[PDB]
Amino acid sequence: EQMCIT
Amino acid sequence: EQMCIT
Amino acid sequence: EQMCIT
Amino acid sequence: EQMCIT
Amino acid sequence: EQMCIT
Amino acid sequence: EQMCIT
Amino acid sequence: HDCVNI
Amino acid sequence: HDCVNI
Amino acid sequence: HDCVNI
Amino acid sequence: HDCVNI
Amino acid sequence: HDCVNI
Amino acid sequence: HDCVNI
Ligand SMILES: [Fe+3]
Ligand SMILES: [Fe+3]
Ligand SMILES: [Fe+3]
Repeated sequence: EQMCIT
Repeated sequence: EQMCIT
Repeated sequence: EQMCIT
Repeated sequence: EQMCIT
Repeated sequence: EQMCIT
Repeated sequence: EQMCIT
Repeated sequence: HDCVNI
Repeated sequence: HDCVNI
Repeated sequence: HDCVNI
Repeated sequence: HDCVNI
Repeated sequence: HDCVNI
Repeated sequence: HDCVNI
C-alpha cells in the first residue's frame, strides 16, 4: 500500500 | 500539497 | 482506519 | 496542522 | 507499525 | 520535515 | 474532512 | 486514488 | 494518542 | 520523534 | 514518484 | 528508510 506526494 | 493512496 | 489532516 | 489516525 | 515525523 | 514509516 | 482510508 | 491535502 | 503535529 | 500507530 | 509504503 | 518530505 503506497501513499505518494503528487 | 496532495498526498494520495495509490 | 483513516488518516486525517486536521 | 495535524495528522491523526483513527 | 508507526508513522513518525522527523 | 519528513513522514517516515517504521 | 480531509481524510483517506488506509 | 484517494487523497488528502497537506 | 492519535495525532502528531506537522 | 513524534509518532502515531498505524 | 515520491512515496512511502504502509 | 521509508519516508517522504512533508
Ligand atoms: Fe503512546
Ligand atoms: Fe509509545
Ligand atoms: Fe505505547
